[PDB]
Amino acid sequence: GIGITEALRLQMEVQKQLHEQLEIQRNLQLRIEEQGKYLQMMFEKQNS
Amino acid sequence: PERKLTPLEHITSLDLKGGIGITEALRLQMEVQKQLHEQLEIQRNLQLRIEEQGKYLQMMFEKQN
Amino acid sequence: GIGITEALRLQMEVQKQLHEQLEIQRNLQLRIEEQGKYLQMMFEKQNS
Amino acid sequence: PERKLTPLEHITSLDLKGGIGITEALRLQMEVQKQLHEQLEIQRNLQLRIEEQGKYLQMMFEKQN
Ligand SMILES: [Mg+2]
Ligand SMILES: [Mg+2]
Repeated sequence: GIGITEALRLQMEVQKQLHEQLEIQRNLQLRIEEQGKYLQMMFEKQNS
Repeated sequence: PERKLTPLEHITSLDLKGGIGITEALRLQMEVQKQLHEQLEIQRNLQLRIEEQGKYLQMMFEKQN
Repeated sequence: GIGITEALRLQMEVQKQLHEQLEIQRNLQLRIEEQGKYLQMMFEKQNS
Repeated sequence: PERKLTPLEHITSLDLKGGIGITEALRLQMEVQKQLHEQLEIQRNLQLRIEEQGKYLQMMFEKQN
């Protein structure tokens, strides 16, 4: 079995990977939004 | 995958030559934006739940001491 | 403080929300890929 | 956000009238695909780490019994 020391180490790694996923999602969402901006601009070009 | 794509979300060359690829792409964008918001909701939940599990582990590390 | 019973309940909810995020990512990636397919088709139209 | 977008990832109306909006969108696609793969790597890691924390909690629930 695992001890309390490794359990607390796993807990710290979980929280840091969670925050890490959060930061990747922000950067991902920033890029998806710019894809959307491009798509909206293309759509309006074809209606001008 | 789990939910596979409907004809309204599948973009074919037939769609492009009809000029509806752009609007289907904008539909995909709407769905992706909502899913991203849902995943944002869940990690906030996960962060909160993990932190509560963390305080349980901490208080029992100090009952040794 | 929280008890062992709620700690184990939190653990189950964490794993189920994790799997839940995984399923949302698959569906998200499926849709991003189709956006990419559209973009690749548009790019090749402008080079034909 | 954290990493803001470079001019190579920012899509302006100036880019569209130069006909490079499509290639910048394809650049954004490449970056998004890599980030999605990274987030996939991390949840596998998170699932494995959470499960190991789970077996510690289970074995201590049964040391009561
Ligand atoms: Mg279609
Ligand atoms: Mg640019």
